[PDB]
Amino acid sequence: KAYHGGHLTIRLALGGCTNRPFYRIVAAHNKCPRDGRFVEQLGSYDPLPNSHGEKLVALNLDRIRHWIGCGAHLSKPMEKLLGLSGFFPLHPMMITNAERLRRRRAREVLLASQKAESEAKETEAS
Amino acid sequence: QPPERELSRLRRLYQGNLLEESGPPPESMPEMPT
Amino acid sequence: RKKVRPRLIAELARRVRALREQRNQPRDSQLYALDYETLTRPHSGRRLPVRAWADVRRESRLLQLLARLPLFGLGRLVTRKSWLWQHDEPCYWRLTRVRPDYTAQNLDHGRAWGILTFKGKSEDTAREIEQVMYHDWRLVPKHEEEAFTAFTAKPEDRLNSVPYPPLLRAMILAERQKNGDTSVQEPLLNLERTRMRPWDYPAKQETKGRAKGTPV
Amino acid sequence: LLSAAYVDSHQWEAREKEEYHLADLASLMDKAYERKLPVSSLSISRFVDNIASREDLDSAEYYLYKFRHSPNCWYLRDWTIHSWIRQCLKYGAQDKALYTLVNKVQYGIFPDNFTFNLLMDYFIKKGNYKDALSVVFEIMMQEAFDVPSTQFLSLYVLYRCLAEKTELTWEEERDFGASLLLSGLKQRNTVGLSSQLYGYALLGKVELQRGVRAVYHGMPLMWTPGYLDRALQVMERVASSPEDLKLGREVLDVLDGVLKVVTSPDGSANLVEQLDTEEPEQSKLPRYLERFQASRSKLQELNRVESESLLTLTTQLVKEKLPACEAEDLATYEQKLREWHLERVQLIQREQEQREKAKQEYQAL
Ligand SMILES: [Mg+2]
Repeated sequence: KAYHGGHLTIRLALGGCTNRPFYRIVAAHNKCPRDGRFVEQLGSYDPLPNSHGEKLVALNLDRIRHWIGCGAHLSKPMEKLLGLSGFFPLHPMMITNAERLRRRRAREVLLASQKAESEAKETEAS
Repeated sequence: QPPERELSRLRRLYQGNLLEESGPPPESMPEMPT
Repeated sequence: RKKVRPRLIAELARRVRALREQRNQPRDSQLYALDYETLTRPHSGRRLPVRAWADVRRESRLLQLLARLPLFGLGRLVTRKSWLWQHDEPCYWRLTRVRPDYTAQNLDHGRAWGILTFKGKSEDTAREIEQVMYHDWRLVPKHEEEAFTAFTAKPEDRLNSVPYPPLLRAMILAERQKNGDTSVQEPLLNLERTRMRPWDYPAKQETKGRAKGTPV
Repeated sequence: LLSAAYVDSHQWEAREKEEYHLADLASLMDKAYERKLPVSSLSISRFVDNIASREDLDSAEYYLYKFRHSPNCWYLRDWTIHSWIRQCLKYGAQDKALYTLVNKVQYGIFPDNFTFNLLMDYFIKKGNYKDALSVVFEIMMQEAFDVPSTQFLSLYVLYRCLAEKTELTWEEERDFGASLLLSGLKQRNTVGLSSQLYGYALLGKVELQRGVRAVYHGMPLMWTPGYLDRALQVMERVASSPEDLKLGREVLDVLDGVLKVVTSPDGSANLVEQLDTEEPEQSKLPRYLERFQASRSKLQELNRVESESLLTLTTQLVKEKLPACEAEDLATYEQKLREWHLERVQLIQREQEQREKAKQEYQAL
């Protein structure tokens, strides 16, 4: 198609089969289809643990820096990958979500302790 | 921890659609209950 | 080739359509009219967001304030209720030019120009004011201008340099050793060149779009 | 209050004015509005200048309305606005002048301080202190208490009306409070300082009974709560001032009454506009009442209270100072007339040149 407007973006293009996802990191005009015309492939992401239990990310950090220097935006999933690698700072919502999970597990632990205390009262009743 | 004046500024801006204030999160990840 | 025939009707339509738009351009009194009972714009039937309902009934538009002043309040200071609530430091416009909408039966819609002073820092040139049709403006009284505009700047405490990300720092130090540069200096990012304005900072009205004149 | 010389119209009537038939000029403006074309400021000026009858005023009122709702509304000249008020007074149409003045947003009549005094003084001499009060409130809405002469006349009308009005509605308290405060701030005399404390008290009443938004909404007043705190500050300033300044006894009683009344009372526009950390004004009333008594004791101890009524103090102030202001204002009035005459001639000359060029353009075309 002959696009009018838009910008270059670095995003994940979904490949693979059903229940077997696999991503290609690519630089593409934002208006193009998710798996369609792209400008350059900048790596790959395999989200399924391998035999060694490792999720494998490949990043062409030399070309990634080139396209960020030319105005390429970044998708939020790609910003999370760059933060986990250490190439970018951790994304604000990566930290907030980790804090929300901590507060939610603290409640669960407290509720289990209260239930155990309630169970202890049942033990006292015998 | 946000300054107390800043927490009040947000309670005025979003008056009527507020949630319970959250304190500092646990220092470590609480061990998963099992 | 040479069988690509000319399309006279298409060229005629384009010009004719463009001409009608210029002739029947809508006015600010029509595009920005509002029905306060339903808080819906008659021109397009767009309902305002819920978070704007309270202020639409409780606050005034800019030219509603200025239509009551001599010379449409040239030289007067005007602030916004959103700024008053969000920022402790003085935020206001110094009005310089004002083009009311004569069509309006109360001269309550129009355009304005002025010099911005946001969070105590003043711009050097006058530009057009955005969001003039918002119910958020508060005229500053003449006797209260001196107390309102009084500001003393605090020394800037936002960091000027920060570390590099963990991987990007290791790649920099590794390059140093490869090139023979021996040093234990910590790579530092400079944040002074790239400091962001607040999200509510006034934007450029001149480059902003205007709604079309086709009613819904 | 003003002298006959201040209200004499020999100078205005002796102005050089072009003679244009209103009917002819009426047609020219009507065609421009039909064609959606801008009308000249000189055109509307010529119409107002050549008003010769009571009926002509009604037509000019319509054309002043049309000019306001036209592309060149901003260019309405000061002398055109002044002549309108002068013509209204000349032919007995004072109600029309007050109507257009109150409906400024529709007609665009924003008179200068000299013009305000001419209209305000007519009502004062006729004894119509209800219309005179309207002129004062319009001056307050426009924040036009710059000239000292206007300040004296405005304070005389306010205090005379307040004495008659034993009962004040909340809107009246707000309008009187703002008018007294703004007019009082300009004056540093005892009457001026008394009017500041009187105004803050009235506005403080509306703040603690109907909320702070009733005071500042649509009013030339600040939006920060604490008007009764401003009133007490005036007492603390006068008491501690090295210079000997006095506050009228009448105002002090008003503030005491306001504090007692508030202290022991018997669609989606509902917002809390004050931060939770900041103390509400109602909770601070106990502390406010202690400050008042301490300040009153210090003032009375220092003999800084004036038993004389505010209406009597203002009358003396007007008699003493108003004569001098009339001479100064009348001197500026003559200068303004000459400035207006020169600017008017420039517009007439510029119009002649463009019309001559228009002929040359048609000759070329
Ligand atoms: Mg926005």
